Amino acid sequence: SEIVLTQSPATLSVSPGERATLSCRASQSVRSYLAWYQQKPGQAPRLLFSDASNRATGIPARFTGSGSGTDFTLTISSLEPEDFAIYYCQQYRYSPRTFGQGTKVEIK
Amino acid sequence: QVNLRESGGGLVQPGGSLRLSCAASGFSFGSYGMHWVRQAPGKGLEWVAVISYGGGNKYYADSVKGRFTISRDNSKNTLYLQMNSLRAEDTAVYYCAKDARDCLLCADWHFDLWGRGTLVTVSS
Amino acid sequence: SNFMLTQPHSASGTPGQRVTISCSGSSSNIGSNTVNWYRHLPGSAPELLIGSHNQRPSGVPDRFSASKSDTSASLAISGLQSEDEADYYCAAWDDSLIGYVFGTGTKLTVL
Amino acid sequence: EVQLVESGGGLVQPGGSLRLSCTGSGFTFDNYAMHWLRQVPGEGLEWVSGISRSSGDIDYADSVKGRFTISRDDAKKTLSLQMNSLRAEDTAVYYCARGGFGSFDTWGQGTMVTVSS
Amino acid sequence: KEGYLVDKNTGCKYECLKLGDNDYCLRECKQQYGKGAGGYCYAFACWCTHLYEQAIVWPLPNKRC
Repeated sequence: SEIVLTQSPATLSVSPGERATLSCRASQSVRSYLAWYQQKPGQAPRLLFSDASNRATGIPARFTGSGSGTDFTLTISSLEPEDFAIYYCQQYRYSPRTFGQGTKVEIK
Repeated sequence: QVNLRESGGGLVQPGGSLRLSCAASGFSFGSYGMHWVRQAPGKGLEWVAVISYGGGNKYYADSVKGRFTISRDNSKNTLYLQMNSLRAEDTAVYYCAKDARDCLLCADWHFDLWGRGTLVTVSS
Repeated sequence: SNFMLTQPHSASGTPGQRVTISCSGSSSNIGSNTVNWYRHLPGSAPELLIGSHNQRPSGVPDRFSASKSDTSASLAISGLQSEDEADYYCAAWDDSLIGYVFGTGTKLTVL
Repeated sequence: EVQLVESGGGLVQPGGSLRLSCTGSGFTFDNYAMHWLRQVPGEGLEWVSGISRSSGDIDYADSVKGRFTISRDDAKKTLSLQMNSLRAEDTAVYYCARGGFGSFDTWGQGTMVTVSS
Repeated sequence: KEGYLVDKNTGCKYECLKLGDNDYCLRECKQQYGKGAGGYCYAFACWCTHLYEQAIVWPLPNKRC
């Protein structure tokens, strides 16, 4: 039935200043209708990207979204401490709108 | 057999309010969006407001926004302009005009029917 | 002063002859969108002379010709009558601001 | 800044009902579609329900259809969710969110709803 | 002509909930663009159809949402 979103890896253990590459794969093409959200511990999700690559306001340059079709990625060039959170992708080509299970980026 | 007629015009002090009416006859009222246009003394025409054929959507001139509210009764075949927080700059003659058709946001706007006009004056 | 299309302050003519009224504008109104012509007989209802491109039912004597080149448009009145003297306006939709722009107006006088 | 504040959460038994509210500030409330989403603690996100401008278009996740009712009061700048016939698996944090034309561009801090015997 | 409905005041799209056939989009599209207009929900925005060629649709050159 509904579109399943697979996020990998499930967990990413990393140090500040490093680089993180998160992957989101859709079971079939959602073209470019893919959003990225950040959720910090004890906080609500925060929109990062829409239309897969477009940046929401106030999102730092170190964040970039890319991809199309079934494969999308979120890249953080140099992790700041505030960058440590759970990250979700979400498709809107089709109904129902669905989310990935999330990737947690946490300390080693 | 077809005309628009304005009423409700008069003299009013600043800060006060007025309601202008436009009675439509001879044509189908609800099939066409309607406009208010005004001519100030010593000046030319200025477009005031527009309302959609069904009364759902309305656009205003930046000058009148929040002060002026355009409405319509398609059952009574009349148009209404509510002028609130009136200013001396709002002194003018007001005409109700009829849009040639139903597209609100379109670049082809032209008004093929006008009324007698009513005189709204605002003095110190 | 709101933005307005620019017309001459006045135009003059002789009966049974021809007079032209000019409407000047810029891209994003004329050279983008169509131009309309109204005539306002002082004291009465303004009338639609021309629009998109031309011209009305009813008072369409011809006599009234709509011409447009790029940023400049013009209305031609032929077979002038004493009854023809009225303020004459041009109007065009401007593309930004998004809205309906009126000319400064031109008073015609028949001699 | 654009803010959303949820209320009305709490603990109820199975079969019970709750009414959640969300109040918006920092934007013209009536100019946006509004949504409810949820998150099972420790788990992912799930869209729950939504309502367009002027209440003209309304929809629900399949799992809550017939049980949940969404509404808005533009005058009060509020969004509401009537939750009936509650189930254990409805237990989750409920978020109020502003619509982003496919996405959800602003989120409240959420309110906990617990369905437990 | 066809295109996304746009709020003339804010420059932004009209959001819808039910993809495809959508009576909300339908009515808003006709009201804005006229009785002949059609409309449906595509990627959660109202997409109007059968518009007059001069109809103004999204995006507004000047105004982002």
